Amino acid sequence: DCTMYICGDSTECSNLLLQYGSFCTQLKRALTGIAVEQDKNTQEVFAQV
Amino acid sequence: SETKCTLKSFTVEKGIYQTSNFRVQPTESIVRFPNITNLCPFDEVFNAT
Ligand SMILES: *[C@@H]1O[C@H](CO)[C@@H](O[C@@H]2O[C@H](CO)[C@@H](O)[C@H](O)[C@H]2NC(C)=O)[C@H](O)[C@H]1NC(C)=O
Repeated sequence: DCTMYICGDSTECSNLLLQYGSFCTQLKRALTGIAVEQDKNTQEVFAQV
Repeated sequence: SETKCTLKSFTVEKGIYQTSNFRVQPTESIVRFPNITNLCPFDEVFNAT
């Protein structure tokens, strides 16, 4: 959770973090790509029957 | 509608689409402290004869 890792609970921080653009969107997109591939890795090795 | 605003599209194909995030919120301020003691005699200077 980008907002909870950086800021952490505080709410005055959230308005400041929005000023850096879409860095938190990039982190979620990048990690989702990994998360989807790791299940496909397993299906390709074992689900051959 | 939150999913459509996350994707920036009006058509959402099938699958899990990680929208927001969540997190219950605190609801107090319990500020415990050490039962004070040495509590000065400001009276010495404020109540001299
Ligand atoms: C200022 O000093 C006077 C006395 O110097 C205090 O009066 C005493 O108060 C106690 C509290 O119950 C009584 O038992 C005494 O009999 C009082 N003595 C006299 C001579 O009146 C007074 O309380 C002090 N006030 C502050 C704010 O410190």
